[PDB]
Amino acid sequence: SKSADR
Amino acid sequence: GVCWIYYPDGGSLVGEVNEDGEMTGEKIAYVYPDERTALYGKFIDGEMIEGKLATLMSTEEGRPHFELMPGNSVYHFDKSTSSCISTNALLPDPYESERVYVAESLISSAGEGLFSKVAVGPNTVMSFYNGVRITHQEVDSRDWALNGNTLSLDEETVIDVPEPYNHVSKYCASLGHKANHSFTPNCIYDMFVHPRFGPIKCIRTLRAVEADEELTVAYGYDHSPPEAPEWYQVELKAFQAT
Ligand SMILES: C[S@@+](CC[C@H](N)C(=O)[O-])C[C@H]1O[C@@H](n2cnc3c(N)ncnc32)[C@H](O)[C@@H]1O
Repeated sequence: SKSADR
Repeated sequence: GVCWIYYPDGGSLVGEVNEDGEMTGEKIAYVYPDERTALYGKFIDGEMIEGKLATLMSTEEGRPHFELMPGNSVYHFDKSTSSCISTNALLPDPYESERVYVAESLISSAGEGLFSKVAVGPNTVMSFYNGVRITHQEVDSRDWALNGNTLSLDEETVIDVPEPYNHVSKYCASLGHKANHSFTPNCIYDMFVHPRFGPIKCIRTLRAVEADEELTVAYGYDHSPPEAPEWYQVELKAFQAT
């Protein structure tokens, strides 16, 4: 969720 | 009997393997994806114990012949933990140092950005995104203000470059956290297995880029859970409009 490129 | 073992990202380990099948010896090298820049020296079962910066000058019957660069650059395997980004935060990666530099972004109010030093072709690894290794629970439970640099690695791990390491005066071992977001990007994030950093992500070009071009990647936040910082949410609307 609160991170890039999941 | 020399062997080469390639990772999917195009880096490799090369050397004579030992009595078992193992990359262990004093003359083993990791060769970066340019197939020219190398870290050469002592490895044990493929882990870099002491790699010296070298250039791969030729191969003869498959055997690589290196020249060591001047200086005393020695690198070793030094995977981050949840609390330690690097044993040598100020020692730059020598491949990245030839390819990228940090300057003010061309995107208005986006702080610093990552730029190409040199013209390159498509599919070129430019920069590495190393950082501390924390859980999705920690990142997802906490405010966006703390999550400017969080990059998902896999289902278990998020890589972060927390303050003050987001300043190049405190941390410059890698620079991937300096690339800004675009919905029309020239690069992607991609998996990378690095001999110093371990399993991380890199910034890889999608297309040819010119010298001094800003490198950008799509950050890829969830648009329909948008779960994203305000500046991105703005930018999404504008993108969808075009
Ligand atoms: C991974 S860092 C990128 C490097 C950062 N600009 C710096 O100076 O260290 C992420 C931060 O850059 C900024 N940023 C990235 N892309 C942006 C954009 N398209 N518009 C505005 N701000 C952006 C946001 O402040 C975000 O928290």
